[PDB]
Amino acid sequence: DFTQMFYNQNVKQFWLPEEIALNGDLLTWKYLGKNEQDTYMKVLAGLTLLDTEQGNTGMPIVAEHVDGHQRKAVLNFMAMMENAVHAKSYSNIFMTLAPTETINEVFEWVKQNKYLQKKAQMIVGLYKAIQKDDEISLFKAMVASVYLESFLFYSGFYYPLYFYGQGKLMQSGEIINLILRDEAIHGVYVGLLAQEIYNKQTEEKKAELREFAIDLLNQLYENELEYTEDLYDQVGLSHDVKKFIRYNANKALMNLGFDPYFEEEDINPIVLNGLKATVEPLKDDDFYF
Amino acid sequence: DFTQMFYNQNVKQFWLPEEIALNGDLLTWKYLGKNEQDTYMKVLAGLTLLDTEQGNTGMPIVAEHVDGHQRKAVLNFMAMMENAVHAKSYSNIFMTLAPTETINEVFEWVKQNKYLQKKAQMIVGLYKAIQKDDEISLFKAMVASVYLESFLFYSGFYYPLYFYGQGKLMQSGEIINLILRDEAIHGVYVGLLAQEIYNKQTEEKKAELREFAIDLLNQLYENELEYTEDLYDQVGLSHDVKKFIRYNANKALMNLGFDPYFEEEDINPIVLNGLKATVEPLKDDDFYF
Amino acid sequence: VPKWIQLNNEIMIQKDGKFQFDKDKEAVHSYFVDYINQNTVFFHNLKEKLDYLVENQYYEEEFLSLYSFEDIKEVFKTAYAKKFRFPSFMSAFKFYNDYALKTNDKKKILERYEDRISIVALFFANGDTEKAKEYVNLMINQEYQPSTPTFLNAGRKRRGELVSCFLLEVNDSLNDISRAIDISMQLSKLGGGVSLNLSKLRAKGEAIKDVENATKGVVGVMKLLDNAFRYADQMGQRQGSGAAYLNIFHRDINDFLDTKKISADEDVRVKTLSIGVVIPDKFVELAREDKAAYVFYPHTIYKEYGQHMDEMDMNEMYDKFVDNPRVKKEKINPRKLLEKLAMLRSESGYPYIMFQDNVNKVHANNHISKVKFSNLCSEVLQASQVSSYTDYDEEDEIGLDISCNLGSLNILNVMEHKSIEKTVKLATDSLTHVSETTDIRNAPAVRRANKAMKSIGLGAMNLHGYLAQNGIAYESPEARDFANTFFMMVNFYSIQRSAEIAKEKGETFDQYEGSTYATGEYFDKYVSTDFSPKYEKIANLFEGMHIPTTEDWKKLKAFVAEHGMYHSYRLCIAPTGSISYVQSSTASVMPIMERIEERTYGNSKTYYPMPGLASNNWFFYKEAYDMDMFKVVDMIATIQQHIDQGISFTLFLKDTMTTRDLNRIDLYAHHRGIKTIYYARTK
Amino acid sequence: VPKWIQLNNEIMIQKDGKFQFDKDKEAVHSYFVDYINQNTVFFHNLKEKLDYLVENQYYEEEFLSLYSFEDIKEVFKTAYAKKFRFPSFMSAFKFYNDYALKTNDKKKILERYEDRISIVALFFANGDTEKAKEYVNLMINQEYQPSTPTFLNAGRKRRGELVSCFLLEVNDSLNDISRAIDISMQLSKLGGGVSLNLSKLRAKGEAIKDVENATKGVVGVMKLLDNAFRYADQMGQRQGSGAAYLNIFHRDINDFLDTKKISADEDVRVKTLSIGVVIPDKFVELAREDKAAYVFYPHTIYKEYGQHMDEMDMNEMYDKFVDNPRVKKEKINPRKLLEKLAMLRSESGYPYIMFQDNVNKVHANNHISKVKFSNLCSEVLQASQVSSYTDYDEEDEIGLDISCNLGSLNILNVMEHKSIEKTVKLATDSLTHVSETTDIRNAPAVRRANKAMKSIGLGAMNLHGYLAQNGIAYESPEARDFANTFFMMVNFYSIQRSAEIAKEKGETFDQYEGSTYATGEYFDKYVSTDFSPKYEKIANLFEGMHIPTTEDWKKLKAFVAEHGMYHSYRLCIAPTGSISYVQSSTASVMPIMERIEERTYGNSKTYYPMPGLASNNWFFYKEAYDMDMFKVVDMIATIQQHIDQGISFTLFLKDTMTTRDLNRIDLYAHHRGIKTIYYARTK
Ligand SMILES: Nc1ncnc2c1ncn2[C@@H]1O[C@H](COP(=O)(O)OP(=O)(O)OP(=O)(O)O)[C@@H](O)[C@H]1O
Ligand SMILES: Nc1ncnc2c1ncn2[C@@H]1O[C@H](COP(=O)(O)OP(=O)(O)OP(=O)(O)O)[C@@H](O)[C@H]1O
Ligand SMILES: Cc1cn([C@H]2C[C@H](O)[C@@H](COP(=O)(O)OP(=O)(O)OP(=O)(O)O)O2)c(=O)[nH]c1=O
Ligand SMILES: [Mg+2]
Ligand SMILES: [Mg+2]
Ligand SMILES: [Mn+2]
Ligand SMILES: [Mn+2]
Ligand SMILES: [Mn+2]
Ligand SMILES: [Mn+2]
Repeated sequence: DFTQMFYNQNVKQFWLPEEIALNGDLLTWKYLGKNEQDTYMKVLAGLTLLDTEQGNTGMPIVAEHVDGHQRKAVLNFMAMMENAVHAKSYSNIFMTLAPTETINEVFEWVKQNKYLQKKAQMIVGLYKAIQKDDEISLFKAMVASVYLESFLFYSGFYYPLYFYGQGKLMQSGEIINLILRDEAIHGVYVGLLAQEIYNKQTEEKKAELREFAIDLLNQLYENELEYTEDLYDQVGLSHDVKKFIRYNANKALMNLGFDPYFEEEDINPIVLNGLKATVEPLKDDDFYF
Repeated sequence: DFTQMFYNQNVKQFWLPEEIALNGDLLTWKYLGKNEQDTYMKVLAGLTLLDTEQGNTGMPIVAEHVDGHQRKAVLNFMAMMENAVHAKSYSNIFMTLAPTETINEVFEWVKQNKYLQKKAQMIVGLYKAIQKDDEISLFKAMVASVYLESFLFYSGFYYPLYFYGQGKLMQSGEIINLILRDEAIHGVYVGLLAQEIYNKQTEEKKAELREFAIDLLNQLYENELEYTEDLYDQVGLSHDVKKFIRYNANKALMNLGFDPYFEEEDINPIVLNGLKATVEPLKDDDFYF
Repeated sequence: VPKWIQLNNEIMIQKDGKFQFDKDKEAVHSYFVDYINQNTVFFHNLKEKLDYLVENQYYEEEFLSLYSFEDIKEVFKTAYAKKFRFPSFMSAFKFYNDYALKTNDKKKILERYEDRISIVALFFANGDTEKAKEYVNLMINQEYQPSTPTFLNAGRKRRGELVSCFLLEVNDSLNDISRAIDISMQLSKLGGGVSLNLSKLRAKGEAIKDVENATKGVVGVMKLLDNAFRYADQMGQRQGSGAAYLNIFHRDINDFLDTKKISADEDVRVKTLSIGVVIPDKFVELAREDKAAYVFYPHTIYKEYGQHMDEMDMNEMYDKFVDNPRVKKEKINPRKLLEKLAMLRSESGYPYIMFQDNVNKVHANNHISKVKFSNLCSEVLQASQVSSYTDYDEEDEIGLDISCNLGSLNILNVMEHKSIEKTVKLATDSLTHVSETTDIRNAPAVRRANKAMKSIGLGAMNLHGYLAQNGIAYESPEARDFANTFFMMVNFYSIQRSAEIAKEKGETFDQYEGSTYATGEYFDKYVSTDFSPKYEKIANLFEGMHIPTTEDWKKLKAFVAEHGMYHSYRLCIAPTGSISYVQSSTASVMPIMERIEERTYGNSKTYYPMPGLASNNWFFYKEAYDMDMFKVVDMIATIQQHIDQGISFTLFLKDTMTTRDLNRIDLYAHHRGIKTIYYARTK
Repeated sequence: VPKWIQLNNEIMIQKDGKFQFDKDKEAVHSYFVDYINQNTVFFHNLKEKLDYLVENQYYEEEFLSLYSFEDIKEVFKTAYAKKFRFPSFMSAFKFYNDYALKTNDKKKILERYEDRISIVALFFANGDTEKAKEYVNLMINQEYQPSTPTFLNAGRKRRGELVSCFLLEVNDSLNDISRAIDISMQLSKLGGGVSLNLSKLRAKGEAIKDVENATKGVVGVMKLLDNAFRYADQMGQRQGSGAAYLNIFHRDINDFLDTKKISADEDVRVKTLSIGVVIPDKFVELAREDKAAYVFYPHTIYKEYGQHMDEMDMNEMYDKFVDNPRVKKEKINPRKLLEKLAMLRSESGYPYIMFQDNVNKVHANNHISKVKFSNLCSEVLQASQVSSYTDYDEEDEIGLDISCNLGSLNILNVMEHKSIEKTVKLATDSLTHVSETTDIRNAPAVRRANKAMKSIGLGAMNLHGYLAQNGIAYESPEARDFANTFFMMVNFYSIQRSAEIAKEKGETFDQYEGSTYATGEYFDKYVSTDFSPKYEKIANLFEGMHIPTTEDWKKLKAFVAEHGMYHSYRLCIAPTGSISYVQSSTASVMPIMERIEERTYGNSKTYYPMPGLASNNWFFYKEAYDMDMFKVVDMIATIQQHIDQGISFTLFLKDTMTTRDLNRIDLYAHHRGIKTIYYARTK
């Protein structure tokens, strides 16, 4: 009911890194404090590392196990965007803002970081556990994928959106907004594929899959809180970032056809500023009674 | 030495069939004989099948086994083109020119056609035989992919080109030329990757790999002859198409770094004719004059 | 989760294969012994409570000053002597969440059900202690329910207006359009739903002073009204709701309908303004004969004849419009337009359908004006005269803009108490008081029509509840017989009360002398046809009550001829959406949508069974979607023959049926005399 | 392709490395030999022409009846005796496509240039044949050009109003908002551009009748106004144009600005509503010192102080607002807000910038009111008093809504005729006549302010054309010297004519006694500083004309003290969009955007070189984008020191410069005394 519509929306959102000139960001970058520059670098590396997993494994593995030519094509298109567009875009932002040696060090740090690794390996673990012709294991991986696309990225997206909403780092913020817009549709699409599997299950199996999804969400959420404090306490933003994580967790759940887990909260306004019945002809004698 | 330039070439060649309006072919299509329309539909259906498997299976599987994020990005992009652009374009052509029943019948015809099933069996079999960290199985699949890109498509491409060259079906022909332009660069790129693996081998191993490549080519060739006769005898063109596929077989061999295998022949000259603003912060000195 | 929430959810947990309906009662107890009694604010006596509510700007002191405190204490004691108990959790929840008065910070409950009823009764009585006690007994017995505006806002300082619906006539001028936008914003600020007749506005491509193809049509005015209703949204609490009505013979009728198509562009789509279509009998005749019809440009007709297209009878002037070369018209297929209406109603439930000839063949005030459109709920059908809002520094010609006060009889409680007459008369008095104390200072036509017409709307609720709790199928002929008798009694006693008020005040409504009430024509079918029950079961249901006969109707006709009628319009059956919960009643005279409804509040879910639902009456509580819409049309026509205004008739459709079935239902409704059709809700 | 179009496109074809400018002249001949004369309706005599135009409702009878036919014939003969010839094809094309009177079928030409000029002169003179001949000589010499409304509509029965700039004050009420929407619709119907001040409106999240978080802010009002302007679009001829002005200290200022962002949603963005921001000196001081600023809730300030936030001086009120706990405010970064303004102007050219203190430190009528906002073109700067539009059947308190009268001097034609005094006085008389003959019956405050203030706007154009044809660079100090002298003489003769009219009629403008004209303060800089040219070239340019000295200014000051001044405002420099083509002049006092402009009409291309452009003056006709914006600001400030109202000042930016450069230009404009900044056009 939905693949051709998503095909259309995906291909019409096509874009390339070269379209946004990045050099003018140096005019606001130079005015940020060390903690702001440090947080930005670390967040950016976090997003880059997670998105690489999605391009190399997450999207291609789902495309491999999903049946249907049109679904495989949409999934291929999404994998292409991860590897050919998003990955080059993140690299471009880095090369503009930091010298080569600084980039290498930030990636070394984030590669060793406990909270980034915990979530990266949890997601990758579920992708590696998919078994041929087993729709339960595929569903679990789809849940992991939706959580990455619609939830885990957002502790990171917060900061570029925060600057973007203030008039700072506008070129890289525009790029991030385009990336985020792609991840949103990726999350919704994979969510619909997961619901299709979920709806084929018994009531007991459904309850079991719901417990899986909520348990996974809880593990990731508790690690996100730690990840958040680790990066954002030094710039005083953690309270507001936490509200943004929960709001996006609820969107991820709704993508999977589940109820929201967290109470509704308002979001930081700066970040917000950054963000047929069958026709049957009348046959006459229908006017007479 | 080459991936970056292929990356740039592939992304700059990006297109969608919807860019080409097809209603202009309606009259030249209406005017073709029943035999001509039948061959044309079947030819494009055979192409659709090849691109379906190249997009679903061939390109993604090669991407999985080839090392390097940039090489993977090129291969992922090529995969997307196969199933999200090329395979779909044929349906755009079918939906314009043919009624639903004729479309349904031709897709049923691909399923039961023995030559088309044999060529798919052979090519996809080699893709699925790739073993992780086994460069020889990978080479064999890359040879198969080059033969699909640079040889097997051409029994199909002949007919749209033959019409384009006579000023007939020129909108459909424009789509086909764009597809052909893509496959030419896909065949070269995969050919270069295959040569990388071949060049690592002993002379004895190389001799075996040439045997594999030539045996496979001959087996595919013999099947393609029967396929060509089956499609083209009713339009009187089988001998001409055979010359064309031999011509392109030599190009496939050359893409693999091998000498031409068939003698040169004159190809139908008709077919040859068928070929935001930057933002700076305000300084305290900008408020004084 | 709260204890009462768990007890209410325990209903669906079946025990021995049966629903645990009694658990619902337990929930209410919990809801009172854990939330309401703890969150209520208690005072030492009633004096301190009244003083606190008066000085803290919760209550108006004027209506309370008409009684000595002893009388107010007696009224409150009468309210509390009944020991009223909410039989379902949802009734109490809905009252204490939507209608009970809370503090400024909404942390505590200041008004109980008895307190609210006492305040409303004291406001109604206007200084009469005995009348206040009568109103208290009427409302605590739940025989009569004032509308949501009246029940919620009576006697409150921070109140809005007590009138629920307003109907505006928009003349074909920029001044009139701007005044209509202003009045719509003012009335939405007051909280009322506003309906606007756009049939007088000239269509798209008409001339504004000799420059042709200049008008934006009714779609531009629709966009303006939609933005006005979006802006005036009850201070952001309830979304601003507006209705636009267009005659089906207007040239813009397609574009009008295109405002509700799900594929409409943003420059055409209108989303907060409901749409209604007024269909004369001429359109149905043209569609029946499959003859191509003509939609007309209103301004050309006004230029040629001096009157608006909707100001005269299309059944007699359509051929003159078509044969007149000076009248501009466009060819349409009436059957295709009907199919478009059915498709639109299937997709979105719009437009409202108003059968103009069905309304005006029994309309008692055609001399004042014909009914050209309905309200936002498509049940108010009254005469309206368009206003001529002129330029600044020029006097405006103020017309009549419809406005009536709503109030519903609880059929189950009224018939259980055998008090049709007393309840009808007291409800008529309360609605008359609400009309008299209504004064709107920014809608001049509404104010003038309220002062002159004195129109009220006395509805009814719990028809299906009463029928199912008495073992009568809603589609059965016995149910239609009961509706006929009950609503004939309601009409008889409403006319009697209106005539008695006219006698006691010495005044009738404006232009009553030309009405069918004055000439005696209105009583024709009542002085020749007997509406006593034809079934023994219904007659037993009406035992202990004097069913009016033809002789009583003749006496009432003579009484009206001698004294007149105070109210131009008396009976209109509103949907009664949320106040039906508090009364433990089914919504309006419509059949129930579902036996048990699952509603999500906060993060919790609650189940409301239909009032009186049990094992023995499970199948008598047949869901509306499972019912034959033709028999529901028969019921609504049977009720409508005794209702002077319309009835909010919602169609309940299944997904399997086609637009042809919807068109057949609409045409059967038109054939049976249905005045208006409210909604096409698809399951 | 028509012959004249080929002759016009032959300009770009270079012969001997030079543009064939003279070919344009040939094109004009063709445009008259092939098209204009063929499609021009000719009559046997002027009597027959006038009878046909009056009878067929083309002209008005009233203004022609004031003259005998001999006087009208003499005026027409005076117009035709000049033998005026359009020097460029685009001049004649623009006149005969936009201003020449055509038949109802729009295929024949009823009015030539001389006919239109004679009719406008006869309308201006109001019965004086000699005055009509003076006006004819003024307009046929092309020294003075009435604005597009006046020039197009004067003497025509089928016409809009002669005023098209309207400024409305909107009070903080639903009645006032609805009245503002109505007045905007009525004035757009008349063909005028409407500017509304939204600073008095309370921000989003304010209280309505003591209920919190209820107000939608100024953005909902902007949505309503945008819908009103889309609806009222000159009977479907031009797109309805409106402007909204908000003070930068209003809390909605961000959301206001967010209405112009491309990323804004459909419920946020307004497309046909221009926006302007009023920036007091306090905001610039806060941004300069990098101190965090506060945006205030207007209703809290009104409740605390009894006056609106925009009605008091923010320079002395800002600290009291910040220190007042009962005034609600939000923290903002003024430098971030300035960067947002620059970014928005780069993206879309919005908002207009009004430097409140720059306007009000030289405002002569601060006693009446301080200038709180500007017009749609950001050049009208007048005192306005808000109106209190109450409920129905209640008397409104009518204030002052600005509506000034436009008319432009052609600096080249005026100075080559050595007739600054005569042209200025005759233009002032014509503007006074048009202001007196304007009567708007749907805008009460506009009509009251037109009757009381008698404000007119006398502009100038062809400044860059005159400077380039005289070998003077627009950025040169000699150009600024010429502008200083010329506009000081314009101000002198405008004040002299206003005082003479006041003496003749015996009346001044309302509240003149409190103005700086009455106290003599206005003339201070004129009685102490000599504005004679400091360069010999400019003095030789002014040869043959008496340049007012300090003694002449003292005499004028004494004359104004004795007799008063008839006009509250006299001079405002409008953009002069299409009339600059007909007059063969550069637009306003702005520098030219292109030396030769390429336009597409129908499916044909046309080429308009700037007037007088040749090989010798090609370098002096420097394009605006290539110019230093600081020197353009200097010239505009030099002119503004002699203009009582503002100047439509468009910034011309290259795509290379960033928002820092735009902010620097804005801050230098604020420093140099620029009152308004119109547009940021990026090349
Ligand atoms: N269903 C209900 N509807 C309305 N009020 C209720 C309801 N249940 C409890 N209450 C309120 O909570 C109080 C709790 O008392 P409850 O009904 O348990 O009996 P009680 O203490 O014996 O006294 P009584 O029934 O005479 O009021 C009631 O007095 C009443 O005020
Ligand atoms: N450049 C122009 N601007 C305006 N009108 C023009 C122009 N060129 C020609 N016309 C119109 O065409 C007529 C013919 O002018 P032409 O150049 O042929 O010679 P003429 O001596 O001016 O003619 P006439 O006897 O009409 O006065 C003019 O009188 C005028 O009405
Ligand atoms: C002014 C205006 C009117 N209209 C339409 C809507 C009104 O119903 C209709 C009447 O406008 P009117 O206000 O009546 O215009 P008018 O009185 O000057 O013209 P006439 O003498 O012909 O009545 O014109 C528009 O559609 N757009 C507009 O901008
Ligand atoms: Mg009119
Ligand atoms: Mg107010
Ligand atoms: Mn990505
Ligand atoms: Mn993604
Ligand atoms: Mn391909
Ligand atoms: Mn390929």
